[PDB]
Amino acid sequence: GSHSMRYFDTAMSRPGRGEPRFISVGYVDDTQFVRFDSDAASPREEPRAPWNTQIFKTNTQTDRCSLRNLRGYYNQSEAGSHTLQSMYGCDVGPDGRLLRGHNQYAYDGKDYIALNEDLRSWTAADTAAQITQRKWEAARVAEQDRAYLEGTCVEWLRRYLENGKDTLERADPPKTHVTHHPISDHEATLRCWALGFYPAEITLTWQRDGEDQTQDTELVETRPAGDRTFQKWAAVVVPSGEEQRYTCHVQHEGLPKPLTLRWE
Amino acid sequence: RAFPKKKYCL
Amino acid sequence: MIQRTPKIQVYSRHPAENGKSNFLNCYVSGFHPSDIEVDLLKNGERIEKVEHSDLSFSKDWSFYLLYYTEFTPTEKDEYACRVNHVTLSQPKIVKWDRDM
Repeated sequence: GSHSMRYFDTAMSRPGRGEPRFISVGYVDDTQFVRFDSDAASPREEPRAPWNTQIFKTNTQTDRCSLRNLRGYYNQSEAGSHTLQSMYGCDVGPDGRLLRGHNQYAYDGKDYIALNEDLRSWTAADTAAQITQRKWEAARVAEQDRAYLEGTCVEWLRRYLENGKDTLERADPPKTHVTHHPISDHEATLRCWALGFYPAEITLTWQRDGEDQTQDTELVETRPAGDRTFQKWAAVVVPSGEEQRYTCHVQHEGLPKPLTLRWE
Repeated sequence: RAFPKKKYCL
Repeated sequence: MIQRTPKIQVYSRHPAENGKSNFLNCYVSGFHPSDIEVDLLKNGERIEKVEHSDLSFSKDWSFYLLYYTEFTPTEKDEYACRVNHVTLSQPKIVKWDRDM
C-alpha cells in the first residue's frame, strides 16, 4: 500500500503559567512512533513504537519565537493564550517513491502558511503570513524543507516500514455486523458496525434498493479502540417490514473483497 | 531513530 | 478566535460481556483550542488514574484525545464520560450505551 510519515506539532502560550508548551508527535500512517513534550521533563523524546532530542529541543525554542512574532503580526495583547500548529512529512507509494511532501502551519485554528506541492514556493493566508513568506524566501527556507522531505523523510519512512513490516504493512480487516433496534411500531434503526480494523481509512455506507442514503445516514467519526485498531458505525432509520431493502457496504484495504451486509 | 525536521521561526 | 466544540463518544475497546475485563474509552475530537477536561465516571463518581493519549490533531487542525481505563462491566453499574471545554457553559455528560 501507500504510506505516510507525519509530525503533528502544537505550541500553546499560557501567560502567567510559564513558557509555551511544545508537543511534537510523529506517526507512520495511524501508528504513533514518537512523542516529545516540553512539559514532560521525563527522558526527552519517548519512543511510542517497538521499532534527535536536540532538534526537538531547538524546535521548542523556535516555536516560542514564532508565537512571539505572531502575537505581534496580529497586534494581539500579551494576556491571551494562542495556539500554533504544524504538520509536516511525506507520502510514498507502494514502491517507496515520493508521492508528495507537506509542511504547513495554522494559528489559532486557521490556516496560516503552507509549502506548495512543488516544494519551492509558499501560500500565505493573509498579510501576516506574507511577512513570514518574505522572511522565508529571503533565507531560502523552502530549499532546506525540500531537502528534508525528499531525503530524510522518505529514507526514514522506508527504513521504518521495513523494520516494522509485520505491523505497519499489515492491514487488519473490519469485523462487521448489523444490529436492529426498534424505535417505535413504525420504524427501527439498523446499525452497521466495523470493528478491529487498521488503518483507520474505511468506507461504510447504507443503500436502499441500491441507492445511496447519504442524507439519511448517521455516520460516527472513526474512533480508536486503544489496541491499534479502529471502530466505526453507520445507522439508518427504516420502516418496519422494509429491513431487507437495505444493504450496508464496507470498503477497507484489509478486505480481500468489499462486503455487502444485511440484517440477519 | 526519530528524525524530526529543523523548524524556522515564523 | 475560532472555537470548536468537542464531539464525544463513549465505548468499550472490546465487545462488552458482563463480568469480563475490558477498557472503557472516551474519545473527544473536533475541538479547538486544546484545553479540555475529561473524567470517566462509574455510578456518578470520578474514576482515578485514567490514562490518555498524547495530544494530536486532524488535518483540519481540530484536536483529539482518547481517555481510557480498565473496567469490568456488570449489568447494574453505570458508566459515563464528563467533558468540559471553553465552548461549553456546563460539563457535558455522555453515558456509556453498549449499543453505540
